[PDB]
Amino acid sequence: MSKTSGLYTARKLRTVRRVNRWADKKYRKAHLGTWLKANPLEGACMARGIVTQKIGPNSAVRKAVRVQLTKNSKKITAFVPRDGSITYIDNNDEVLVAGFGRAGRAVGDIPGCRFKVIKVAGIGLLALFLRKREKRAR
Amino acid sequence: CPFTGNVSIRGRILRGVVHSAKMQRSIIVRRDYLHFVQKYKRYERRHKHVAAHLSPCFRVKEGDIVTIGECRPLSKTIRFNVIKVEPVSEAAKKRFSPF
Amino acid sequence: PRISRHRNSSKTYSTPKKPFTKPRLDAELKLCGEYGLKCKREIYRARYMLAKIRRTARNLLTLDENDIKRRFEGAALLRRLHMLGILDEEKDQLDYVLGLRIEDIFKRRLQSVIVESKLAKSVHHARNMIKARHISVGGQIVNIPSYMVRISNTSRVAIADTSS
Amino acid sequence: MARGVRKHLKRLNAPKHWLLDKMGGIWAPRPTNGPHGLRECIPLILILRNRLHYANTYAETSMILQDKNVLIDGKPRTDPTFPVGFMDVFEIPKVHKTFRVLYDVKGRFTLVPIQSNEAGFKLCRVQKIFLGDKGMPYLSTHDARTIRFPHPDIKTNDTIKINLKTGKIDEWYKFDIGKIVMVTGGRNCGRIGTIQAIDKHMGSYTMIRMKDTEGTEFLTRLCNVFVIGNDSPAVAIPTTKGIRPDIIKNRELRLRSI
Amino acid sequence: GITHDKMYKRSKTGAVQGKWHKKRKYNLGRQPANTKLIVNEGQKISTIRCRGGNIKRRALRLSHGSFAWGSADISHKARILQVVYNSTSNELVRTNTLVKGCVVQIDSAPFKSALSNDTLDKEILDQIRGDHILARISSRPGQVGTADGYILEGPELLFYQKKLAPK
RNA sequence: GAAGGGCCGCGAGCCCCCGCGCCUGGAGGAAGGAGAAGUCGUAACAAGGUAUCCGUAGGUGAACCUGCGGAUGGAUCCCU
RNA sequence: CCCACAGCCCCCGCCGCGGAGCCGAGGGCAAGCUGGUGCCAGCAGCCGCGGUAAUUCCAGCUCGGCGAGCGUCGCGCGGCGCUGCUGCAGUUGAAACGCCCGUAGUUGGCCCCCCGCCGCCACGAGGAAACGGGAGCGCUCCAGGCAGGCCCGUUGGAC
RNA sequence: CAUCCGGUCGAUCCUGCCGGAGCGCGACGCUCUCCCCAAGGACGAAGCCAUGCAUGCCCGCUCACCGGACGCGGCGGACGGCUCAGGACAACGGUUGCACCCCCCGCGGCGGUCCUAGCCGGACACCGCUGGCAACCCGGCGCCAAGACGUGCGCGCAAGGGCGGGCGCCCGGGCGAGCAGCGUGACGCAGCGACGGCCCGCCCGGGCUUCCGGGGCAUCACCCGGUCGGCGCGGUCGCGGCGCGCCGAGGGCCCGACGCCUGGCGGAGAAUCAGGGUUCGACUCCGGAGAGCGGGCCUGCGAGACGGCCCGCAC
Ligand SMILES: [Mg+2]
Ligand SMILES: [Mg+2]
Ligand SMILES: [Mg+2]
Ligand SMILES: [Mg+2]
Ligand SMILES: [Mg+2]
Ligand SMILES: [Mg+2]
Ligand SMILES: [Mg+2]
Ligand SMILES: [Mg+2]
Ligand SMILES: [Mg+2]
Ligand SMILES: [Mg+2]
Ligand SMILES: [Mg+2]
Ligand SMILES: [Mg+2]
Ligand SMILES: [Mg+2]
Repeated sequence: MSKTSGLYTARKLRTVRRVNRWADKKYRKAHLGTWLKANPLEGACMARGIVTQKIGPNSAVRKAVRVQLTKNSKKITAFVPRDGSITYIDNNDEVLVAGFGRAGRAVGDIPGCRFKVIKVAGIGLLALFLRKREKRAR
Repeated sequence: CPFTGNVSIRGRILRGVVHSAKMQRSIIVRRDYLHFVQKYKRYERRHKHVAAHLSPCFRVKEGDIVTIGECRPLSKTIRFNVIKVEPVSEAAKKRFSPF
Repeated sequence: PRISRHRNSSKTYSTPKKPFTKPRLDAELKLCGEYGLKCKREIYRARYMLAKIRRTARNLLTLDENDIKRRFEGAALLRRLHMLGILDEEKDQLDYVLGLRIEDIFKRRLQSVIVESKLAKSVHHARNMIKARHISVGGQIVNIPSYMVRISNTSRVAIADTSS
Repeated sequence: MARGVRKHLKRLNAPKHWLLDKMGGIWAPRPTNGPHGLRECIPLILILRNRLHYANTYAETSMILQDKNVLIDGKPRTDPTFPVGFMDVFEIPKVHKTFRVLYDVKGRFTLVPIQSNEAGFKLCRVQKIFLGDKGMPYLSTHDARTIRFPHPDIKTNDTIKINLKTGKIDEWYKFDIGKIVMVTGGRNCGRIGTIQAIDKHMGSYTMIRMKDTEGTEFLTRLCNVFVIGNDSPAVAIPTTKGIRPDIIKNRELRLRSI
Repeated sequence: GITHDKMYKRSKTGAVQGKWHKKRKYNLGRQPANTKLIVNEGQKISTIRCRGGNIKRRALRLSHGSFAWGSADISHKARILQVVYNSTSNELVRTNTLVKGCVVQIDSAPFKSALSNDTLDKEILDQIRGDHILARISSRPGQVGTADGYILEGPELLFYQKKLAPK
């Protein structure tokens, strides 16, 4: 009918699928190569960087920081979620930055933020916000 | 030549059709087969080009059917020699002919 | 390389695709209560075993009765099931296998045979006794609560001859 | 590409029929060149340690062999890795044990105890006739043996009887329809049967059709068909008459044995 | 060094392949012998250690060889005077370089010493009463260290005479 | 038969030129997106106050206007 | 007892440390009581909460899930009949080239009773094991391993 | 072992996406009673290296010292182990062939050698005296040993070469296949031999070779010019444009050439789960390639080897 169905027509089917499977946004983003080069994390679970400045229908200002990745030298912003953790981060402190739940895209009402802060001076943020450990060495 | 020369026929014997005959004592033979793709449960038609040495004892034109026998390397791309050839007519719609 | 690299290994249990489902939670708790089960990995092991049995039975059932593979595999499966006691002796058709349930698996546990012999006051009492090593399966003492007892040894599970 | 020959052999890469444990170790014995090839032989140490159990380790086998406590075709051998093949003669006078190495139905090596009447000869297969130096005819066998000046009546594929003490042909059995054979290659190793038909395809293999004593029929190529007499075996063979049972019977026998 | 491995060539379609390993010792060659006719200096033959311990001897200078007359079944050792025809190139002839297929001139003394007194091919007699005979080289100098051959006769002799007559 | 020399063969390194691929500075120019509660008017949604839209050409602070031909997804399934 | 020596498992006598955390309680999604703050601080994978009872933030009590494991981040499979051979859609949602001719390519009505050739189906040979499936064996069970018992198929390691 | 749920509206049905729910691979945070099995510097740095170790053994040769030293000689060091840089009709996987090949140990045979043989000749090592230089390294003189080196007694024997079959085809040494061997006319004295093995067959291994499979981009559509064939020689273990001389022109392509890219070793396999399939495949076994980059070579049956040497470059 619309599609080919002859007994000697596998080549055309393979070619058609090869051509048409590039139309999916997800497949493109995963197999095209542009995102991997444009992603400052280069496919890594999380990165180690250096902070350099603190900044911050809902009308609540969210606290974040500007960071520069050691291995990449490009600039990004990562947002420190847990309450009272602004004071736990000081200018020019080594940090480890991961991603939000949605890879690539922004999450929530925060404009222009796509990362998270999970470690400072080598201590997990969660372990410090609950007072399990302490940052007396810095 | 396999009959009046000093070469021997050994290995595989195959069949094909003549594709070109511009060379001095050589031709190009076309072979047809089928390939099966499991995902789509269908076949594809493929072809290959095979060079052979043609002794002066045969008269061959395009579209004829030839039988080739394997021999030792006779050149960079040649390992076959013709031993038989059936004739064909000039007017004959080309037909996919596995052999 | 080291010889330790050739030692095989695999898991033995599965987790439900939908975790939060009230009827399943209640049924699993009820089965734990009637069998005094520790955690929920044992039920998963039981379901794994049952699935293997059912899949084998299905594959054998699709084939013809006079298929040599069918005869061989069905005979082996029936012999194993009967020797374990999970399937009744009077049944020897592969069709009956599909109707088996995990409860029949539970009934052949060491605690089960211990209790139905009236040797213990309860499943919990049976487990605690098993831990302390007061039981001689066959002629050998066993401290594994989940040890399964075959038919030929059910009459031979006794109290340890060394226990106080 | 290795710059030279291979001197090792991983255990996992060893032939299946040697029956070597996976956890025994990384390495396995490497047979040395001799009467038989790698895939058509078995080392001495395996027979003397993993079967007869007269030794528990490599060292004990070394001492036993270097003391000259084993004879092969009438000749003492001191190499633990010496290859033992088919229709060979195994003698240990210390315990008066005489064996001829044959194949079982399942396709593995076995020892057939024998007598003193027939341990002075062995049967070999002839598969090459050629002209040597000066044009003098020769022949070769499956055990790497050469004999000069054979009888013209002897042709290829035949079978030859030769004394152990002297490599002098006594009698030869022809290759012909209606003769008992023993298969020695592939899926049908160890089966005994009589020939029924011979079909040849030019330039390729030759296929042989045989019928077992109980009527079973099977096929194989001519490269692994061995003659063992005229309508009756010339030598003593294992207890079973080359009958491969089905899976049902083997399972029944295992159940009986258990 | 010199080699005859095919990795450095092109494909039937004229494409570059790409090199995936360094040079190997099976695929090696050697500088040609360039055997010279003599016309310190003397018969000089060297030896080459080849694969598997074998020995290959190539000749650098020589002057004598064994030649045959097939029709009359006569065979002796003679001196080669010079080379006079070679299909491959004229440069070899001017330099008097010995290779298989070269047409040479031998001296007639060993043959005339017993010929000119028996009925035989007329042309061979005419050469015999002269000072040289046309012959050919059949061996492979550079591989066996010798230069043997046979005397021409028949259509090929006519071919070579017609070829070298105008010169 | 050593050192040493000459011609060829293998072939490094440097120099000169050409081409291919990936990054990247830049006065000025121009696009898009987001943010705010900015200024100028009202183009569309009702016959939206000149029915809307398409192609082409020109003009105009801006939305847009006009001419030629077409469609109804129109505001008409209806008249010798 | 074992071990090249030592450990370790296990057996034997004496004295005998009983210890659970990680997430969450509006829906998806099983699981609710007071005090604070007031579109601030914060939560939130999505919808959303917080501008005075905040069933969603911060604490206490209570409760639920899994469990010596629990949660977070990135990737692949599945979810997905949202890549569709099985098995998508194409008037109006995204999508039938303005129309005709036409080569490669794909597809081609019916009929001959037994011959040859191609495909096709079944069987067979031949060719590595491990992994995988699988027969048998109670390492105390098991993850495993190919053992092991006495009067063992030639004990077995089939396929 | 064939499952779905929430979100566009004043309410409703659809398309369509967003998010949730499971498994595996890793990294991070918290926590941790006992036993068994068990991976472990691979993730566009094939980046750089102190320190220590990873190949020795012994059958022959003792006037060495009181036979053990040492050294000559023989065998082995080309196996094993590490890694995946390079490389996309290649490698690799299955299937053929050498009637175009080489092959140590081992096994079985065979063994006739042209023109002082109660046993030939001279050396070196270690070692003694004498010495150079920071180190590394070696020098000069001196008697002495061989299953070492050299010559060599002896029944003719290596390599190569010329001549030796047929009358339409087919119907023994061996073949499917005029292939091996032999005779004979001439060249040449190779190998074995001062305690006898040159030689042949088999085996393992290697080299190449037939057929089929063998990544992506057409904002790469025409490409190749020893590239395609023929004749002749050279060289090679050996066939072959493998190299050279001459002649002719040819070969490949929408059944996708050529070009470019690849954070590209391949396979046996792994993860996932109705059935059909998708993604991965550093790493256990097989095969290939390399030892800072690029080249060259000796010894040896076997290496273009690097725990072998020589050169240039960067350290
Ligand atoms: Mg208006
Ligand atoms: Mg209007
Ligand atoms: Mg309108
Ligand atoms: Mg519209
Ligand atoms: Mg539309
Ligand atoms: Mg002599
Ligand atoms: Mg000597
Ligand atoms: Mg790479
Ligand atoms: Mg490997
Ligand atoms: Mg290498
Ligand atoms: Mg090197
Ligand atoms: Mg090194
Ligand atoms: Mg090395």
